[PDB]
Amino acid sequence: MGRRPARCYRYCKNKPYIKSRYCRGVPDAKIRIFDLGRKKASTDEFPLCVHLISLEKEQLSSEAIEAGRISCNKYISKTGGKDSFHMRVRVHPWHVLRINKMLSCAGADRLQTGMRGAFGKPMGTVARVNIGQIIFSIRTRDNMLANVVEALRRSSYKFPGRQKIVVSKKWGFTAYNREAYQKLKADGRLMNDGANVKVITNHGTLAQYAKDIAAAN
Amino acid sequence: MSIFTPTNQIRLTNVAVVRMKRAGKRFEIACYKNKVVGWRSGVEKDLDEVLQTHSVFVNVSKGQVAKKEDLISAFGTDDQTEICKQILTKGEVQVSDKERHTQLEQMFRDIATIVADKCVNPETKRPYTVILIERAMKDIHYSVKTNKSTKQQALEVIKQLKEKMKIERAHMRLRFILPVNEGKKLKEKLKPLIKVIESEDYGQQLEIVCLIDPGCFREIDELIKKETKGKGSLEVLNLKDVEEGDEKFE
RNA sequence: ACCUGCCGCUACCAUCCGUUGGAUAAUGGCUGAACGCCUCUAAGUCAGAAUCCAUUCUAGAAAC
RNA sequence: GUUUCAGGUGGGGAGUUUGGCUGGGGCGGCACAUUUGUUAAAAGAUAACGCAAGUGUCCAAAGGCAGGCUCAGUGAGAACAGAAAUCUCACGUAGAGUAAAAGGGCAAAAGCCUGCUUGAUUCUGAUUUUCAGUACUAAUCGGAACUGGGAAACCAGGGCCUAUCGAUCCUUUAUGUGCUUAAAUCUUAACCCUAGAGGUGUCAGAAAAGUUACCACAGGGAUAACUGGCUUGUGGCAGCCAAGCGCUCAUAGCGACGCUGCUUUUUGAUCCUUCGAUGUCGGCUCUUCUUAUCAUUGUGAAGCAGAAUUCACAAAGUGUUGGAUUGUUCACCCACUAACAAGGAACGUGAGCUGGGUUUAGACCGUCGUGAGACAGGUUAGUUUUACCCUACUGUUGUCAAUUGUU
RNA sequence: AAUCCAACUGUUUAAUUAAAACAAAGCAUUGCGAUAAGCUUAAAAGCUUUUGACGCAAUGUGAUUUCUGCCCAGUGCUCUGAAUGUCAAAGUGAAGAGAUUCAACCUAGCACGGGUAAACGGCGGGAGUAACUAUGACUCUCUUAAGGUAGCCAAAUGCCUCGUCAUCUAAUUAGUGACGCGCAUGAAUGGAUCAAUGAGAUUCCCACUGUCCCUAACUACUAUACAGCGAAACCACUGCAAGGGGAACGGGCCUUGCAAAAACAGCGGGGAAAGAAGACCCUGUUGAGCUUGACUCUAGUCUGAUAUU
RNA sequence: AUUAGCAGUUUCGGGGGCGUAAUGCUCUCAGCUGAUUCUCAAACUCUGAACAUUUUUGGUAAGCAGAACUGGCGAUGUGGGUUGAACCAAAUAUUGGGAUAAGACGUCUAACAUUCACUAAUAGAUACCACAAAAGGUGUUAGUUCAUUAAGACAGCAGGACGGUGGCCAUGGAAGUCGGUAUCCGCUAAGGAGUGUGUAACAACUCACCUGCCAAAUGGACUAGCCCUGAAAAUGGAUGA
Repeated sequence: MGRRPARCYRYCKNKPYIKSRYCRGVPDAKIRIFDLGRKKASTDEFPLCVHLISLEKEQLSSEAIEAGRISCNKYISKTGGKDSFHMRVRVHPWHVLRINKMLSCAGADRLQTGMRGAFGKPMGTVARVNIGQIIFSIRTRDNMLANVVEALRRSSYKFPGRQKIVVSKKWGFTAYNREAYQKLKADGRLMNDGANVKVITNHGTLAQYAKDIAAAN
Repeated sequence: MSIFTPTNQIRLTNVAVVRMKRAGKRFEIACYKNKVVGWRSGVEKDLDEVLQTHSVFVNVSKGQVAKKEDLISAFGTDDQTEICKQILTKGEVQVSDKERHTQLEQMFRDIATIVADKCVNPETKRPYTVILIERAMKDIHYSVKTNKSTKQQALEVIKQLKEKMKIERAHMRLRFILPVNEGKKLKEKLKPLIKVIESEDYGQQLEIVCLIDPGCFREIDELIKKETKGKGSLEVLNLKDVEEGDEKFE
């Protein structure tokens, strides 16, 4: 951060303070943009998924997150075409850090505005995670994987703590593996909504797929 | 100790005071010498980044905090946000050395940039020589004060340039509109006073007499020709001082 | 009091005197594997600082 | 004039005050009485100058009760009329409204609308909330009188609920064919008995301004200033990653955005030790010490042809200056130089120094203050005491009595 | 070589301050014509008065020189002032059996209205505006009346500040000249200058070069012994150090380094050395001295009435 | 609270070729609405938990300040943690023998044997507790993955590593290789319009690619154990020695 070195905002403690109807001086987060690459690209056209995940519960800064994203931004021509690229982070710095400032910076002793009423003005906006919660995600085609992991590698340095990279067996941003996510197309009971999927509704819906047929189109 | 007590005085002075004299009462803010300056000429950072203390005193040195009531009385506001901002914008700052230097430089530039109109050209032109004006400013030993305005300083410097010596300069083109037969008379009168060119003689029409008059004593000059003439008339001007004509020794 | 002024004490305000062996560091190698090659290295070892320790020098142990 | 009394004047004097909390104290704010929500770790209970807000009021209705009705919002229509007026019908388990803060509660209502009323009336008993099971604030339940509402059940101790307040005395007001005035029983007048209002906001209740650098006392390390202790935001110093700079070229030399560190040579946070006194700052003096090596030596790099630099290592063995200015470190120029590198050591060193500052009494100026007086505002003058003790150290005697022959 | 200050001559803190402080003549104001002024005393009675305005009593300034700009809004001080308000006690009336109660009339003072600034003091903030060319002359407005005039200045007065420019220097946070929208200068709170003077504050140059470069020499208390001469000193215990942990810098504790009687003369590194139940600081429902439009009071005073009268 | 595209649209917002601007076609924007997804809220919830430790508030943090439960120095030391107000063992009348506790068992210092692995480091060695990180390492140990291999490998060395062709560009020139693009085929076991070095540029060499020989294992990528790097501060120096 700017007023601090992120050593006092390394570890999760105190209950969550946020950008609220109680706080208000709360600054704007360092990124409000969380995707990178073809967001038009389909659920189906990209079937490759890697995650970034912490191993320790730690408060990643918004600035840090931004930095991480702009590794994977630049590792894209090196990768090969932004077309074959998605990203989403999946950790938004909702929570805000307090700073009681030390009024003395070149001299002058308080004991009057010392540690009395010494409650932080909110400066710092930050995200909490645990021992496996995701902190970057990349959907892509099965071409780039040694590229994306290297981008992640860069990202790993831009983040506090021991991270980890796991390749999901899913098609990227989906709760189905591949063994499943051909049977949906193959049997033809899938239903598409752009970047997402839906699936037809039998054990999904029943009271509204009782005397219904429009639910098999 | 004994009798020998480490006092070392009240609390360290080490920041810009911003003294605002509102409701006859002094309110002040812990900032920095440069930061305040930056704020007040464009660089709007954060309100508590430019302020090392986001609160208001009455005496920054002695470590005294004002009464909310006083603030209310003076400013008609309680929240320190607004009050602080006000203080920042319209209270007496303490500049650094660097800032002071910058200010000085600015002043210097604007007593050669304002004097670029009445510039010091060599034997022939070579019409601008603004660098040479700047150079000349301290060769005479001049107090380039940042208290006074630029225009005033310009006026001062030209008088000295006379006793440099290289003569005072301030010439433009006054195109005097002169009706009836007294115009001719006026023309005759003012020919030894200043230069006369682009003339015409008319009894049934206006006379466009173009003169080369003093520019830094121009209004006064304008006033004393009409009176001489007798009748009321119009005498147009340029802007203040221009370098269209000769500025070598003139 | 002043000018000289001895012995004496003293002033880079004068003069004379303040060394040389092994051991290493970094580092440069040598042979040389682990790892058919290759590598200052793992075994092994060459050179090598104002360094290290001795030599020289002061004191001289309830030490001989 | 003099008594004798009265009205004003009256810091000329007299006596006395001048809250409390408090990450020293004052400046500050109120966390000093009370409410809601969270702090509060699934009954209660449970703190800070913890966070977000409120309270000293407002209401003949914004109370009581009965009856009727349904709101916010949206849709589709409809002279003027469109984004808005008003008129329909649709949907609308509330997204409205309900004195206000916030949370709750609430639809044949707790809302809106009407109607009638004044249970916002009195006597008495119990409880709760806080709690000492004391007071008060508040609130609850049950009765007796007397009323109100509505057919009637029912509901009606003020506001849907949780806040919207206050002892004794002294007064003042109501209450009663009231009591008592103790040497003529009467008349008042007074006091009482009963219940209210006057208000204390420090809110279970200190009539109440300043200052002392002319000060004093009992105390306090519970409580500041120098020291050390934790800490390391801040200060310095170090990395890690590598987008970019660098003609070319990420890492020769740098290195954005970002992350991890050390450090106790900045200052703050702190108040553990010292107020029955560690002599406060600086400079002279002097040792010793650490390396984060400025020079030196031996080396490795380079964008290293040479000279000249730049970067790295080993390495603290030896060197690391003369001035001008300032109380001064810090600072800021000149001057030489191999280099003029960083620091420590009770911010090394006051029974080693001067005292230049800072810190008393005298004064001056400014500003502030009705003034006494204040001022990390300046200015000027302002006693640096004691070692003869223990040790440590310098040098010196003496001993070496089992360093063995009287030596 | 010149600056700051104070004119001088003089005086002061009975043991840190001799100063720029004080004083001082010179300048100015107020009070006052005796039963006066000012003051002393419970009382009686007094002093200045061995007095009478060319004076006494009370202030301020502070020699000379040259000046003292504006403001009576505030505070004080005064007044043969309008008032016809408030207004005590007494006295008057009314009412009530009385106690008692309620009306007028109403003193000073306050309120009010004028005077006063060499009495305290004050002497702006915003618009334009001498081509805003502008230092702000000038206009307009607002409060609290006036709105810093002449002078003067980073001054002993200026925070920012080592202000800017200039000189003086090899180099100058020092001095001095200039500038001066002056944090927060300024006209008897006295402003400006300056001869003479000053154990006065600052600087610069010549100034006899042991303050220093860098010390040495020599001459005088120490040391020794004699006497009176380990008085006084001393006092938890004592006194070897490295880290550790410890109420968080141990002489004692832990574990390490080590050490061998008795002594001498120097040293100031330690003994958180010694000298004071700390004054700095904060607490006490602890005090004092002084202040003031605190709370309460009081002599003195000004007025009213009874009585003497 | 808040991200993402997707769908139906919009003469009801706007601009392009067509069309009346178009909201119609073909593109993007704006707004609405419908289906999904991201992340989530001390002062929210449809739902729901039996001075020391654990919870927790403020604080950058502190041997800071402040709460909860319980436990501890008060008439509470002893044994242990080198030493110690809080940790353990565990409670203190005066004794003896026994057997344990915590903790140790080279020597200090009462207390030993065995057995297997690991480390080779001025290392490392009794929670609290007197420090260590991110990131590095062809140190050694363990382990997991997939791949290469008898069509004979790895590593090595030996041989070959051609033509259309100077492809097109830029370009006297840059022919695989200043630099750029397309990057295709013939013949072969075998050869990219080419990895570098180099050449003004070609070449030459080297690589990819293929065979000879030797003769059986090999290659990557992570994972975590110890060791190392990071890892500097002040009198000499502390796993207690």
